[PDB]
Parts: sequence; structure tokens; C-alpha cells
Amino acid sequence: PEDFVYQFKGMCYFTNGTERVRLVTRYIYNREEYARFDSDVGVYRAVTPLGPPAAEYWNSQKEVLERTRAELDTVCRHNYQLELRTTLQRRVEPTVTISPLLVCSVTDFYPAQIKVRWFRNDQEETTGVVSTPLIRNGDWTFQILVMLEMTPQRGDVYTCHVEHPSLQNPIIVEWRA
Amino acid sequence: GQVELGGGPGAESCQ
Amino acid sequence: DIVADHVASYGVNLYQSYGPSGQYSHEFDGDEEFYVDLERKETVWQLPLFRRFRRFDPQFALTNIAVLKHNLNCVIKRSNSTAATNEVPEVTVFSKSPVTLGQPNTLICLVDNIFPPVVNITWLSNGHSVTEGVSETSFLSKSDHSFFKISYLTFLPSADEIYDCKVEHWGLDEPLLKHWEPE
Ligand SMILES: *[C@@H]1O[C@H](CO)[C@@H](O)[C@H](O)[C@H]1NC(C)=O
Repeated sequence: PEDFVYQFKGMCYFTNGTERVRLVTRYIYNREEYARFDSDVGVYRAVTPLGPPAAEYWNSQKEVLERTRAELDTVCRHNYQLELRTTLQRRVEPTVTISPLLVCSVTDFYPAQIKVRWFRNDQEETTGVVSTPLIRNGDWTFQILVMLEMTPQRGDVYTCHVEHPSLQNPIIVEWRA
Repeated sequence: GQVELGGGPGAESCQ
Repeated sequence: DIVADHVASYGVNLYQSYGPSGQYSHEFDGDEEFYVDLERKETVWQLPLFRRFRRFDPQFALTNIAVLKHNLNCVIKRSNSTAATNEVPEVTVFSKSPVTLGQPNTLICLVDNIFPPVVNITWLSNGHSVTEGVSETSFLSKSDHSFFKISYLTFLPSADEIYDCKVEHWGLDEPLLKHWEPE
């Protein structure tokens, strides 16, 4: 079939809390951004030759230009204060298992900050450690899989140390032959 | 009781 | 890309002419906080935490979709009716937890690079279609303005089961059957 798509993306970029906030609204036709308001730029700007008509019309109207600049406060800064009350306090502790070629599965944790260290006896393993990228589960939880590419000797103890903002103490799980 | 807002998109002037 | 601690999508507005459909959702750091049922006119938050503390009037969503519906007709004429190009979607299937036979789990089917935002995600057990224990996310935005969607299947791992995720897209010549083995 023949389809035509339009997208509008009001994006807010936060750095160092609310010290550095930036608003970028995006007007997209199919997969092409043709116009855009960036709060750093201050006015609408065409991105492709498809957007000079919209950008010049929106900039000429004083009431449109003020309501878009005020969105940095009414939308970006205002909603962030509600994020600090809910989303930014979410703390889901990770479940950590080890299973056979040895994988330290770290599942169902949030936020995204994570740190996985493999230990061979008393020596932290720093070479043969293949870590998959952070896997977003889409239900406000993450998981990650970290492999240790050596299990040569019997009598050696292999431990996995996981650090997360939800844990006051790291999680340690051990495996033996 | 703060109601969240979104970004209101501008309207093109074609018809 | 742009460097920031947190990226917020306070207005993922979408409208397309195929079977006139639209979508409105707010995202924070890659996760959907809510969407609006446009026909039911209801905000549907994605976490029990948000239903308790957060409010969004669904009327504002309906206003924006009407504006996107308007702009689309304008830009369609300015572009000489340049239709969207169908992208090839990528599918991956994995479990939420390590699979222990007997312990409840959930299978996750991630479809990525979806454009246009029209897709069928369906689960099957081993020979019959699975309708129970199936949930799906809304279309989630990406930087390059494509979409990705995730479907879930709550199941109980057993020995006589190998599950498949069926993805139907226009950019695919044939339906994609992604495979997951308990072993
Ligand atoms: C999705 O399924 C519907 C029937 O439920 C079908 O009409 C539509 O063409 C399908 N979409 C595809 C194959 O992209």
C-alpha cells in the first residue's frame, strides 16, 4: 500500500540536573526532518528545502514564537520536576546468576548504570570478558550478559561482582566445577 | 497535582 | 547524537494516512511513560508509579493529532505526494530471565527499524496461535525517525516447547519467523 507519515517530536535534553536544559522540536515528513525549533537557536529553521514555507510562516507570527520559547519552561523544566518525583527515584535491584563458556546474567534492573567484574580466584579478569550491550526490556527494566572466555582449571573459583545504584553493597555470585 | 504538558506543534498555512 | 544525561520525548506525535491512524506518547530515556487511547480518549500510563502521581489530559493529544493531520496534507502537496519508503525490520527474541524449566518467565520479541509504523507481531506456541499472556508496547521512537516495538509472552518453560515470533511488514517479502529454543 501507499502510506504518508508525519511525526512531531518535542525533545528535551537535560544535563547536570536542570542546569543545562535544551528544547528541540522536530517536524518530520516520513523519515525526513524538514523544520525544527532549537531553543539554542531561538527561532524556527528549515532543515531541508521542504521547510522554508513552514519556518518563515511560524517565525513571522509573534504569538507562535513566544509560546514555543516558553515551552522550555512550561514543558521541559516543568515535567522534569515530576520526573524527579517518580522516574528518577525508581530503583529495581538486579538478579545475578552464573550459568555455563561462563555467563554472568544480570537481569531486571533499573536504571541503566551497571558495572560487572569477573574474578578468577583473587585476580580480576581484564581480558577475555565479552559483554553484550545493555538490553532494554521495554518494560522499564534492563538486562546485560557478560561472558568469561576461559575456564581452564579445576579448583579455581570464579566470582561475578555487580554494582548498581540500587545496591549499597555489590552482588557477588560464585561458580565452581 | 501537576498536569503534565506536551509540545504544541505549529500549523502549516496551505489550506 | 547530542550529549545529555537524560533525553525526554515530551511529545512523540505520529500520524499516517494508512487506515487513518495516529499515536501520542511521552518517553523518558528510551521508555514509554504513557500513550493515549485516541478512540477511548484515555491516558494509559505504563507503571503503577505513574498512575498514582501523574496526570495527563488526553484532550491535548487529540488536538495535536488534528494539527499533524493538517500539516500532513500540506506537506504531501509540497512534496508532490512522496510516499514513505518501506524499511527492512530486524527481529530478535530473548527471555527476560534465565530459563529454568518450571519457573515462570517471559519471552521478548524486539522488532527494530520499523517504517512505516504498521506491523503485525503474533506469537505461537508449537502449532497453535497463542493469544493469552501477550502484550505489546506502542511504537517507540528512534533517532533516525524509524520505530521499534516490543511484544511479550508470559510462559512457563517446558521440554516440549520451542516458541516463534511472527512479524509481518511491508518491507519484508515474507513473514519473519524468529526462533527461540529453551535449550
Ligand atoms: C496485518 O494483519 C492484517 C489482518 O489482521 C492484514 O490485513 C495486514 O495486511 C497485515 N499487515 C501486514 C501484512 O503488513
